[PDB]
Amino acid sequence: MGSMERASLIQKAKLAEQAERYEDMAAFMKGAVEKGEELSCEERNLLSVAYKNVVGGQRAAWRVLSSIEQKSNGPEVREYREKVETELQGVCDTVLGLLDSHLIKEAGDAESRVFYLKMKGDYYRYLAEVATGDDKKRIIDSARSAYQEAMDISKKEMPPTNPIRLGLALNFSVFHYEIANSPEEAISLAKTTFDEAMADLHTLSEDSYKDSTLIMQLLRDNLTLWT
Amino acid sequence: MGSMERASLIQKAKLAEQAERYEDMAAFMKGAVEKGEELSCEERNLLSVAYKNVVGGQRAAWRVLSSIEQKSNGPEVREYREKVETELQGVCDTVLGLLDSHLIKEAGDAESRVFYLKMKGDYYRYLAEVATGDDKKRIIDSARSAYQEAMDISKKEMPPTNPIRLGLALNFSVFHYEIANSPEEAISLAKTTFDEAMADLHTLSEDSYKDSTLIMQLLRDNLTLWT
Amino acid sequence: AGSIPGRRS
Amino acid sequence: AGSIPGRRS
Ligand SMILES: *Cc1ccc(C(=O)N2CCN(C(=O)N(C)C)CC2)cc1
Ligand SMILES: *Cc1ccc(C(=O)N2CCN(C(=O)N(C)C)CC2)cc1
Ligand SMILES: [Cl-]
Ligand SMILES: [Cl-]
Ligand SMILES: [Cl-]
Ligand SMILES: [Cl-]
Ligand SMILES: [Mg+2]
Ligand SMILES: [Mg+2]
Repeated sequence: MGSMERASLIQKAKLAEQAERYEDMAAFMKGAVEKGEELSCEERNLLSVAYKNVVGGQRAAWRVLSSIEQKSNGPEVREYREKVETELQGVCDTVLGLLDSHLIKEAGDAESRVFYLKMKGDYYRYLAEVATGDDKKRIIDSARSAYQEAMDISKKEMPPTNPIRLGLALNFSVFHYEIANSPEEAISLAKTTFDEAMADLHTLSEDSYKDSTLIMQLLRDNLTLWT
Repeated sequence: MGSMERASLIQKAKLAEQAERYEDMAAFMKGAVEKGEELSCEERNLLSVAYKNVVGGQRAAWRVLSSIEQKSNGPEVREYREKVETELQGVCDTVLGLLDSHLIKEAGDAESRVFYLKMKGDYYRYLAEVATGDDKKRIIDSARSAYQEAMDISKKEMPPTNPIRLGLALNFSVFHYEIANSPEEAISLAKTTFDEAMADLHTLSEDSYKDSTLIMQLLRDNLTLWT
Repeated sequence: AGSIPGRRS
Repeated sequence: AGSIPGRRS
């Protein structure tokens, strides 16, 4: 996207979101990142929404095919699951490459740095979902390490009701439950996150209260499923 | 897809449908067609479902962007609508190329020939939806001519309740209403199609009755919207 | 106006 | 288990 203006790439990313053209959206935001400037709060959201939708469709397809493959256990189901899996890993590697070159190293504010490290944890988590044994462990630790650094910063620098802090804790708890085989850690983190946000709600405006309580309900939904 | 077996392409098209990976599905069915053998009834359905989903997403995105462009009347909205529009026209041209090389000329049975000519009408209709003036008229006549030959065959060779005959009439009526500015022709065709199917339902098994009455309800829905 | 949905088969 | 839906913004 080297010949397109940064502002035009951002404008077209917003258009693609409205048209539910998420592959286009991700390509526009990739081009915007590669212009080399830091991203605004809104721009970080556009980057995240685009790739979350792209990889979300790939993950859903991978699970359908993996289930068919398991039930069957010719080469076609395995071959096609491998194709989808390779395309998913390519998208994850692309996002991780953007974070590493050079979004994270240039992110100095708590809001931007925690946001990018949460992303890094998420896309290693998606790699971990399809990994089998070999570097499954190293991928899992890469996800853990990214989430952990984001957690440490968010606890130092953000209020307990901050939506990025809350969503980070939500996803790290899903990591514990689904990836790390640590359901007790998952439940403990979700509970402590919810209770500390509850106690800080009195400080919020009506609009911030709605933002925070929305994500708190997601934590509650998981606790209800897990206990 | 030249190095993959025909049967493997068909198997993977079915897998892609289950995974809602319709771009993959269309590419697998394109490869199957290009093996050069005629398509079975089920295989024709797979071809049609795949490309209908692909172009359906493109049409939905084009309408979103065209509406934004109209409300605005920089270059970005027009440029991106033009991009989507070009990608849509490419998919339509691909399907039309498959029909012309060489599905239609080798289709001798009424069921296969009407099916392919209905497809040819549909994808010229999709081209007509985005065409502006220049060859809009020639594209419209190409759609009309394909639908008309399919209609002539279906009336001679198929019972009035045949689902392909019914769906052809439904889409040709949509052509009349939406493309050809002939709402009275659209209403007349839908009415006559519905009434002649109603009178032939007594001949059908319970399963065929469900197939036919489903499409008859679609004709009724349009008549309700149009009158 | 609805054409054949034809998105499932 | 639901992660952040994060599909809309
Ligand atoms: C990582 C991350 C944390 C928080 C948020 C966020 O503010 N929202 C995501 C969810 N959401 C929503 O409207 N529903 C689930 C209905 C918007 C608020 C994003 C990303
Ligand atoms: C061109 C064409 C005509 C008829 C058919 C057909 O048999 N069906 C399409 C619609 N359908 C359905 O289940 N719903 C609308 C719920 C399946 C039957 C296909 C294509
Ligand atoms: Cl494959
Ligand atoms: Cl900085
Ligand atoms: Cl563009
Ligand atoms: Cl033949
Ligand atoms: Mg510039
Ligand atoms: Mg062979």
